Amino acid sequence: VHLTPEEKSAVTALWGKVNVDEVGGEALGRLLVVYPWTQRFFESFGDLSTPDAVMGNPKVKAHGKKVLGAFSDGLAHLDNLKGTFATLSELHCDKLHVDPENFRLLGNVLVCVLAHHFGKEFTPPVQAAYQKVVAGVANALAHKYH
Amino acid sequence: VCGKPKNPAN
Amino acid sequence: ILGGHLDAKGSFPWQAKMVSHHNLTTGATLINEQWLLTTAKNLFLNHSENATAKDIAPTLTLYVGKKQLVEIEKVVLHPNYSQVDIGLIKLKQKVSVNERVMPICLPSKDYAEVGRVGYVSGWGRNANFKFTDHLKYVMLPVADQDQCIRHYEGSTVPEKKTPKSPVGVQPILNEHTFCAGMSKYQEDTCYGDAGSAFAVHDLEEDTWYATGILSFDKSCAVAEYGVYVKVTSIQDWVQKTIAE
Amino acid sequence: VLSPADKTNVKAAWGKVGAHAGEYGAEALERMFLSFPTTKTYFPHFDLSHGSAQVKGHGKKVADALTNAVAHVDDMPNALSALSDLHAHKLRVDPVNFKLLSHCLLVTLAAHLPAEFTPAVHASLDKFLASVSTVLTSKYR
Amino acid sequence: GSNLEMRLTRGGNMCSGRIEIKFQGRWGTVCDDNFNIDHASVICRQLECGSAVSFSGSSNFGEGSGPIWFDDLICNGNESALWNCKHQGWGKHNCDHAEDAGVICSKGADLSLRLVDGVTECSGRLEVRFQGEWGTICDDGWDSYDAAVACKQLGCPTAVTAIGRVNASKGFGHIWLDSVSCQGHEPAIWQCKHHEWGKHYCNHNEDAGVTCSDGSDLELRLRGGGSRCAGTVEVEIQRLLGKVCDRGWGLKEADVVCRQLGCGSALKTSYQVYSKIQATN
Ligand code: HEM
Ligand code: HEM
Ligand SMILES: *[C@@H]1O[C@H](CO)[C@@H](O)[C@H](O)[C@H]1NC(C)=O
Ligand SMILES: *[C@@H]1O[C@H](CO)[C@@H](O)[C@H](O)[C@H]1NC(C)=O
Ligand SMILES: *[C@@H]1O[C@H](CO)[C@@H](O)[C@H](O)[C@H]1NC(C)=O
Ligand SMILES: *[C@@H]1O[C@H](CO)[C@@H](O)[C@H](O)[C@H]1NC(C)=O
Ligand SMILES: [Ca+2]
Ligand SMILES: [Ca+2]
Repeated sequence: VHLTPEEKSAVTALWGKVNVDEVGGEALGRLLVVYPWTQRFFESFGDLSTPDAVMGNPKVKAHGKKVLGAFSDGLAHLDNLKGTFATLSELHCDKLHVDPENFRLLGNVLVCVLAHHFGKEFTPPVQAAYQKVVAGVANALAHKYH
Repeated sequence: VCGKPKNPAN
Repeated sequence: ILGGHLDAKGSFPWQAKMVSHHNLTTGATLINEQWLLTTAKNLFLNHSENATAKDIAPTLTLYVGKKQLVEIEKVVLHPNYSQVDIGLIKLKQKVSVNERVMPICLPSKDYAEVGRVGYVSGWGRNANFKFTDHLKYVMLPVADQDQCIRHYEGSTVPEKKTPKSPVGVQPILNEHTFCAGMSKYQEDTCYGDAGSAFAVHDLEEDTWYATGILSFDKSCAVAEYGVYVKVTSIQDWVQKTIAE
Repeated sequence: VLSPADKTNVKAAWGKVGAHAGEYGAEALERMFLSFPTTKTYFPHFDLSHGSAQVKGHGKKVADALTNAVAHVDDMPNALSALSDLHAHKLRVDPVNFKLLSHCLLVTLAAHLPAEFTPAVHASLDKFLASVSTVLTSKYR
Repeated sequence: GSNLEMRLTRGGNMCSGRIEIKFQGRWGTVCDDNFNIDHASVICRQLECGSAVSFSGSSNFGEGSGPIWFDDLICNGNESALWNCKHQGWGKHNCDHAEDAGVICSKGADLSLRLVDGVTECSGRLEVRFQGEWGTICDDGWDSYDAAVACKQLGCPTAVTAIGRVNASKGFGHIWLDSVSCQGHEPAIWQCKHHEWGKHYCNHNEDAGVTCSDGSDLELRLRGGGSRCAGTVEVEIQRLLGKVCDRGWGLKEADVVCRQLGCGSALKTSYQVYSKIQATN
């Protein structure tokens, strides 16, 4: 969707400081922990039952990394959203048939992990902007379902 | 008829 | 349905999505070439108990298959509607049977015992409490009837009955109902999932029977057992009705 | 489904919130009008501006309701019955909104109380607000 | 009587559990309807298990199975056996197995009270030994009457009794008693009213503690306000220095401290900067 310059500016400036080797994996393993039925898709990793196993298992953060990157690529060019996730959308929707609502849940746990790290400096307007972002992402990723 | 979906779940 | 199992193939061709007058999406299942079961409850949304069939029939909108709109002639209510929660919808014409659209067989045998597992489809809400954009489905085991009774109310013996229901409203629990347990991953069935059939696939003779229809769809996250009204118990009633 | 573990966790975490429960309740409300303007259509006559006293007090109310619920949590729906009927019937609030406010309340509480939000708690907190928002919604028809 | 057997089941020992009666070779249970301490006293005597200590519903030992043998029992508590109390007859009940009564007897319960990490042997975090294991108690509803009973049992002065944990660590393991509400005349804490054993919502941050004092070791002073009548409120309890938190601190509390200290009335709780003495935990 269209976005006014100071949201995108606060977004990118904030996104610079985001640690790219941890945050994504923490959002992913947190989605796994809070809504354990997604473990169904990832259980090739190992024991996902307790939160400590999840937090330790190197393949959880290994996957999260690729997902966090893919989202960085989304946030980079937000005007052409359809094309960037078109292939990921084929992977998830046609072969896996992940229900697209857990995408937004993940985007929310992401913003949550963001807020967890960034405390008071992650403000309601900047959050509302990232919500807009993870929305546009969830939509573009879900576009081939209709 | 019973029991014949063109593509069942399995 | 809040959790997963996206319906990729359309393995459940008898599932119809009927929307009431105020845009409330609800389940109904196609029980034969001219008829579909549903619940009295589902039928009664946005209408008074005073309302009769002639009043209710034009209000509803019904959808089969993908968008496929089948029209609807009359409506008939179970004589025990307030106890046995079941309607019947008769479709104005026949539906073309094919891979995605086809009625389900009513079971002769009774698979109500614990240890069996079943498959419930649904158009209901999910964990964002949004009406789902695409039909989904879930597998559920069947649950000990006594554990379920003691769960929703307090009693067994009817004088000790009190409203113990985790939600506001009390479900109907009698000898014409059975309870299905919670999922393996704690998935369950929510608003909009009433009227969908609890369909058990019989592997030896390879047929999918509708053993029950979902009555109480309020349980969602909070209430450990969904509860269905056995279809077998309305067996001899539905046949009588089909003749008219 | 709120196991003993969850319940304990939710109590221990919501205690450490204490008297700040009110202002978070209000901060959360602010976010929804800023994040999801459609919820504003339920509050026509309210002053929606930043830190509005009206907002601050309504937030103190929702906060105190929640504290009441968690004080005796093993039967919540009796305690919350009058709010069940208040939001369900009179106000006719569309059930997505409770899940909205639930999530705003979790982000806000997260932001302000970093040390206690280990995943187990984020879990049982989301379950707790689920169970409540249901009980308020569950008399819908 | 040769075909009548009694046992307690699932209470970790032979003196605690759901009531099971063997009759004509089948075990069955007893309903908790009108069940009371006199029934348990009969049972604990019959099993030579000592005095009755606790009764509870099915929640603690789980649901039984089979026939319910007895319901609405009326014992006076002096009968030599439970099946000699007046009853409506074998197998007459309105109960389900979720209403199966259970008991805990004193020889199967094993109770002891101790203080841990106290300033004295009669202050500290309160721990109860139950069936051989020690655990702490949560502070929910813990009041001065409970502390007074504990202090009396330890033989310490009971003129002043504080709640809370001074130098006491957080407990671990079981929380045995919750929401204790005693009247103060009971000779021991486990005969006051409490919820069912081991069912709790407390965490070890909410562990109850006590300090029992005769009042001679309680000092109050103001420090750092330039005089003895202005400053931070410092307290000395059992030779431990600490400070009063301002949460709930109003003009009434300050006026009480100044009046008790002969400093007149509280005018105002303010800043006056200073070199104040630091710090406490
Ligand atoms: C909405 C934001 C999402 C993004 C940006 C994303 C991105 C990615 C990426 C980058 C990969 C790795 C592709 C590769 O190796 O080249 C992947 C794989 C995968 N995605 Fe996601 N994903 C998202 C949501 C989800 C969710 C929520 C699920 C399931 C709950 C899911 C299911 C999967 C699975 C199962 C794989 C592994 C496929 C395999 O290795 O066989 N996707 N995704
Ligand atoms: C966790 C779920 C919720 C809780 C605990 C809650 C709590 C409360 C409380 C305590 C009141 C005041 C009751 C009274 O004054 O008698 C109230 C009123 C109200 N609630 Fe909520 N509420 C919830 C969800 C919602 C949501 C999601 C919305 C809309 C987005 C909403 C809209 C309203 C409105 C419009 C009022 C009336 C305000 C007024 O006119 O004073 N409620 N709610
Ligand atoms: C639904 O029920 C309400 C409550 O009586 C009624 O006023 C309304 O007309 C009905 N229909 C719609 C579409 O809301
Ligand atoms: C809700 O129903 C009204 C009245 O029939 C209609 O105008 C509107 O389009 C419906 N909304 C949806 C989302 O179906
Ligand atoms: C409805 O219940 C009543 C009361 O038991 C019974 O007499 C009647 O036959 C029931 N209806 C049908 C169609 O069986
Ligand atoms: C309190 O602090 C330590 C740690 O428990 C303890 O050894 C000490 O005796 C106590 N304080 C005093 C003043 O005795
Ligand atoms: Ca009785
Ligand atoms: Ca007390």
